[PDB]
Amino acid sequence: PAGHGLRSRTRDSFSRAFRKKGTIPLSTYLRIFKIGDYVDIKVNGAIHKGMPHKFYHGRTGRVWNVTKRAVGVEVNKQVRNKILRKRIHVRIEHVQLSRCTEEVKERMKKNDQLKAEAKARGEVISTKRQPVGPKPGFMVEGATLETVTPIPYDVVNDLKGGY
Amino acid sequence: GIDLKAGGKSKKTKRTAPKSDDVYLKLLVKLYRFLVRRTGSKFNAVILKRLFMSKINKPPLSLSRLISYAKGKEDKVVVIVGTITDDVRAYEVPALKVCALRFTKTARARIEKAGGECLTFDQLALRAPLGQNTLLLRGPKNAREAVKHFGPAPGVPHSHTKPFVRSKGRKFERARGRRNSRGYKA
Amino acid sequence: MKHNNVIPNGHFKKHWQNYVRTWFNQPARKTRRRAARQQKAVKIFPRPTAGSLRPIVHGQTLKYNMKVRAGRGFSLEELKAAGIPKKLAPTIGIAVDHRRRNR
Amino acid sequence: AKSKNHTAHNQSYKAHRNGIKKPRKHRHSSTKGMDPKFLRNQRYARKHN
Amino acid sequence: QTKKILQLLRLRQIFNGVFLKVNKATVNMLHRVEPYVTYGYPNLKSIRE
Amino acid sequence: VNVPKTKKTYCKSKECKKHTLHKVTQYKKGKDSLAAQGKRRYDRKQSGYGGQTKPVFHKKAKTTKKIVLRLQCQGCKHVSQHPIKRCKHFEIGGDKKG
RNA sequence: AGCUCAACGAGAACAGAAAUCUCGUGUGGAACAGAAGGGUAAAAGCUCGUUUGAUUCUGAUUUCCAGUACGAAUACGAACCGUGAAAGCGUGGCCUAACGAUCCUUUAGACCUUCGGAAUUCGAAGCUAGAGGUGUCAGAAAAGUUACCACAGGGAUAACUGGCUUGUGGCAGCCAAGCGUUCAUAGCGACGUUGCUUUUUGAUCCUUCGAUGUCGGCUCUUCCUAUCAUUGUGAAGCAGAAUUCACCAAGUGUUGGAUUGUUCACCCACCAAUAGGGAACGUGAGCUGGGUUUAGACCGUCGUGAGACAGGUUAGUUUUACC
RNA sequence: UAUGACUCUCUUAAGGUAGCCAAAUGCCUCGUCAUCUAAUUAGUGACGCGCAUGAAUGGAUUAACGAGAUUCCCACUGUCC
RNA sequence: UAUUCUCAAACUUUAAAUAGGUAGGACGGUGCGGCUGCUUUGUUGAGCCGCACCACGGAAUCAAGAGCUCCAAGUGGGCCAUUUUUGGUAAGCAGAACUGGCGAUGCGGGAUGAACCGGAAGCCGGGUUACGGUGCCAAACUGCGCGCUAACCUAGAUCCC
RNA sequence: CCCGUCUUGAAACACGGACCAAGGAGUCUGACAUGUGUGCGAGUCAACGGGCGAGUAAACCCGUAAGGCGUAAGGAAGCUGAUUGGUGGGAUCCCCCUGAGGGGUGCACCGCCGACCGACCUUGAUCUUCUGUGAAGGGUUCGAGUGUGAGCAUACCUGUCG
RNA sequence: GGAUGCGAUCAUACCAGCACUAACGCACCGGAUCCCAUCAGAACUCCGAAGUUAAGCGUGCUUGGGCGAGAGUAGUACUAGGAUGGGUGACCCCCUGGGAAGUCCUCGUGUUGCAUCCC
Ligand SMILES: [K+]
Ligand SMILES: [K+]
Ligand SMILES: [K+]
Ligand SMILES: [K+]
Ligand SMILES: [K+]
Ligand SMILES: [K+]
Ligand SMILES: [K+]
Ligand SMILES: [K+]
Ligand SMILES: [K+]
Ligand SMILES: [K+]
Ligand SMILES: [K+]
Ligand SMILES: [K+]
Ligand SMILES: [K+]
Ligand SMILES: [K+]
Ligand SMILES: [K+]
Ligand SMILES: [K+]
Ligand SMILES: [K+]
Ligand SMILES: [K+]
Ligand SMILES: [Mg+2]
Ligand SMILES: [Mg+2]
Ligand SMILES: [Mg+2]
Ligand SMILES: [Mg+2]
Ligand SMILES: [Mg+2]
Ligand SMILES: [Mg+2]
Ligand SMILES: [Mg+2]
Ligand SMILES: [Mg+2]
Ligand SMILES: [Mg+2]
Ligand SMILES: [Mg+2]
Ligand SMILES: [Mg+2]
Ligand SMILES: [Mg+2]
Ligand SMILES: [Mg+2]
Ligand SMILES: [Mg+2]
Ligand SMILES: [Mg+2]
Ligand SMILES: [Mg+2]
Ligand SMILES: [Zn+2]
Repeated sequence: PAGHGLRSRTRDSFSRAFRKKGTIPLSTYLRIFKIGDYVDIKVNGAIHKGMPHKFYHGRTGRVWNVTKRAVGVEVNKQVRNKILRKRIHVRIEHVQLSRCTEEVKERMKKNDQLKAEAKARGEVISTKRQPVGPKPGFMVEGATLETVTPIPYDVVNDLKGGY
Repeated sequence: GIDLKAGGKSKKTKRTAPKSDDVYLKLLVKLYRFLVRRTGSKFNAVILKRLFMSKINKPPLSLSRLISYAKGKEDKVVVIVGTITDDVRAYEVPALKVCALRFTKTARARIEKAGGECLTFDQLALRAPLGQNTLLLRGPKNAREAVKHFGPAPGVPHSHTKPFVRSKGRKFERARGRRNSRGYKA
Repeated sequence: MKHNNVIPNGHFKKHWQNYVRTWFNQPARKTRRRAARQQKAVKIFPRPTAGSLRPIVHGQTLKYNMKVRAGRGFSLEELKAAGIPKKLAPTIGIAVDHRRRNR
Repeated sequence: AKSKNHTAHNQSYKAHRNGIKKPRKHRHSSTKGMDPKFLRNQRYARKHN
Repeated sequence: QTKKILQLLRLRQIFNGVFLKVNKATVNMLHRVEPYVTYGYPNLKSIRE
Repeated sequence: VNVPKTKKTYCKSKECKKHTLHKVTQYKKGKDSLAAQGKRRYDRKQSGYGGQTKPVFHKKAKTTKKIVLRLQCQGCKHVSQHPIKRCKHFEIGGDKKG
């Protein structure tokens, strides 16, 4: 409304991938969704029911409800000077389980194991990971050196493959 | 130039003294300023901060609610920075040690008859200088008529804010925007 | 009009400034009524200053039927039962009401 | 007399004066809009706990 | 972005200086404000003085 | 549009509370009564001097009306009303498409 | 549930480019109401069978967005149903547009509420849900004219100058196919292409609406050159005469008349020549007032009319300096 | 050749008759022809599918008259040289 | 049939840079027991609730602190600039995107100027700079060096200009 | 560079202003609302009026079942009318030990979910004046409600409106 | 090492042309009384086991097409930030960073879960 339809400017967003149209694989319907799971919203152009508005396409949210055919997704949306946690319902065909927290549980388990070992041996350690820092000095074996010099200019080589 | 907000100065305002001209309240403020400075007690600091507050920020506490909160702690001195009012819905009054800025006549009579005492804050300083064995209580701050009108506007969805109306009845703001049969509801 | 305020309905669209009644004469009216009362008492001495006797009547409607107040005057049936002639009752300080019915 | 039609100039600055504020997420979120049958069963389970 | 990065580096005035540990995150932050600052490897004499 | 003479549809009468057969007719607005309070008020306002006292709509824009179907349940004889989308030609029980 | 479309290839009497039929290939190149974009192949397309989920009840959410309403749409819940063997699907149209408040009227629903002294019955008034419409579509009930005119304002906005620009106008350049008895360049310059100017007209609306006197002519001064004549020169398809091209060059001059208010134009005549322009489209407290542009009046066309006209016509106040 | 005395038709009842005209009425337009001048977008006479003339919304003419609008000639002159 | 020149805002297999979303614990994990009218062939699951144990704070930097509420003013003509960009021959034209600036703001420089460069400011002393400059006007060299130019057209002389 | 003003932009060829003195423009009143000060408090308000009294327009005193506001709400109406909570954070205080610790305490406020009252729907043993009552059991519905009161009076600034 | 039934991924799996396959299977295949179905027992449905591996399914080959990966295109095109940078302009160099896509060339032509069966 108000000058723009619901699916305005969705020619590319809602179209299906090249040579990837037709029937939907059964893996889409064989997925399990639970409250608190992070999901990515990817509109399937062939499923016209439970279609989220184009804004939510390409955004990640958390599951807050589970119905027979759809899931409730809570997505952050910026409106002027604040963030609104908008709750929508989206059919499972338009959603995919997110990998934004795949390593979190693994990292927590390893941190707990390391802390337990440190306590066992009577030491205090920090399990925080660190950004890549400067490398130490090292020795490089001398080898044959190839000399690089600027190339003399030739106008005939200005075109790809030559004029 | 320096990249600071308002030259690094604060933009929050808080009370640093009572706005009242009550000389007794001023004396209490002096007493608790000294106590806060020379004891560093959290109870004393809270009392001093509350002594500055306005009337609506020092709501009264009903006698029945005071009894309910003091149940199981009758040996401690209950302290409220505010007024204590009587409740005709409370039947049994136990012996209580109560400190407040003011007591209503009925509440004071009932406490004294039940066998408690009504104390001022100077007496509280004499008895528990660091607020030991005290029960610090506050009245219901948001339980007033003006608060009902605050919050989301009455006309927006999911809003239960009270509207401002000169009279109550069928003809006073009930037809359009309040019913499905007259335009829209809410 | 602006903000969340009660809808105003002030009735001040006529020449209301020409119909304002002030009360700067309230003490003077009190004094005048007291003087009139004193003069009447002096005139009717030794008759009681409270006036003629009045009957006891019930309040009207369901809101006040439990209340007792003073009526205008005693009914003819009440006067007959008490043995006081209706033509004599007013002359001896008894108010008479020929309209009130006794139910 | 024609005038300007529209522009977003200064709007981001206005928003950032006090925003962008993230509402505080509480531990327990509202159950409004969830599956009514599931909510009914949860209420009965809580009552019989 | 430049102003925010300079605040995070604690450089609010012209000719203010600060030490910074070398990290991938810090280096990438500094790369954004390169035109507004000059930096290098301080000497022991420089740090002491 | 063409609608059938009869329709199997829900009836919320206490007698049925289920799907039942319904006879289909077209609703028609009834005659205005002089005893209606609005009409009485309008006549009182119009009486005397002052000419026309209420608006008279002139800027007609619609070229169609919303056709309302009266569905009378054959079990309890009670009537339900169902609007349909705007149309220029309406008929009930017309010949089926070939 | 069954089937597969457009198109093409090879075949069959009339029959051929195009009728119907057979086989093979056929990723949609067809169809799906409409604009376009998406989407669909044992289907969302075509054929057939059974049907009315285009049904009832309210709430939640999305889009618009103030996170209001309406429209539209989506996912559940509570019923009754259609189809299928069943899972399942169905809350109108494959999705993205196709629509409407208050007041009033009218219809549907209840062994519903009220008519206030008490009963019955008509009548009226209430509650819930639709319908009659506002297309200026968040929704007054609405014909002109004014040159007889008025007010509050606007340089937020036209009608001059000035400013930006230069399409258009005007004035130059470059290349060289050709013209020029032969010879591209004495003199020209097609097809192309680069510029300059603000004496054209446009484009814009920056200044001026508590006002910068709005055409033209007359008078008077000065300035420019893109030079008409005059001084000195080069070139020629320069024998002479005459003419043409070009270079220094703005010192001097560039006129008398008929018609028209005219700028402009066109003729007559003279002359060495009768060049082009600026200076608030120079110049109204310097004039004039013929024209445009108030009020009177006539004609033609238009309008029922009041009146209008980029059409014509006649009469119509030009103020003040002593700062 | 051109036009159409003549015949038939359409809108809407009829289809500009007698007259008059580049008019105080014609855009094109400073229309075309003759005349007036050395030269005339002026004047006069003539022509007329006349943008858009026309019959008491009166057409055509007209002696005499006019502080009415126009063109030319004689006389006259400081309007001008 | 195999090649070939040149193309697309309303074409496209492929496909950047910049920008957009989510997450990186104390609101966590593990092991037992319990509740249900929901769910399952199945105390099978789904949520929730009790007890026990562990949990060095779980990337960097910063954090002149964080959250919440009430009443209310003015404003709702904008304009300019790098880059992206539409109509237009173009415009000191007209219209959009991000950011900044002027408006509301002085100060040094660009001779002069709302927007350019520098830089933002309580009243003063000292020191040093930014942009820009050092022949005079006018504070600072006719400073130390290398080449080019000779303008008989007013040679030429500093982003916006 | 001349102030004031409107303006994107003023020293402006934008308007007002020859000069001086005095006068000269957000006030009073009514209805609300937030905030703050003061009194009392499930109440509060004597100034309609009455009794008096600075020989007195003041001050003082007076509320009988008076009245206003509040103390109960939901329904158009008939009419019905609050079974008295739980939980996660959380200030203060008390213990053990000196860890960003553990236990008890858990006001204000916020988040979440029950229960109760009423409109609507649904439900129905027993009684009953036969149309009422209500053992049990409810609901994606609705409310400017309840779950141990917070108002009343008065003063001032600010804001909307006549 | 396979086949069959049900699948996951949905071309490294597809398309075209050639060659091959023990056993169980899968098929082709024989009929139309019944259920069922059409113009047509072609298809679908039902009842069978005479015959065949001819076809289907499966496997292998093609200096095959397609498809997938790599190299290269190429630090090229493009692009974020800077400049009182060059240039009359059009455009462009440089500084701090990111960084594609045809042609050409090389390689490869499926991997797998559950259950039954043959070897
Ligand atoms: K308000
Ligand atoms: K009337
Ligand atoms: K449908
Ligand atoms: K409108
Ligand atoms: K009028
Ligand atoms: K030009
Ligand atoms: K102008
Ligand atoms: K003007
Ligand atoms: K002249
Ligand atoms: K005259
Ligand atoms: K006719
Ligand atoms: K006549
Ligand atoms: K005359
Ligand atoms: K406003
Ligand atoms: K002004
Ligand atoms: K002025
Ligand atoms: K009272
Ligand atoms: K009701
Ligand atoms: Mg009449
Ligand atoms: Mg099908
Ligand atoms: Mg309607
Ligand atoms: Mg009605
Ligand atoms: Mg030659
Ligand atoms: Mg010259
Ligand atoms: Mg000259
Ligand atoms: Mg006429
Ligand atoms: Mg004729
Ligand atoms: Mg005549
Ligand atoms: Mg973008
Ligand atoms: Mg700068
Ligand atoms: Mg200094
Ligand atoms: Mg009372
Ligand atoms: Mg074979
Ligand atoms: Mg190949
Ligand atoms: Zn029925």
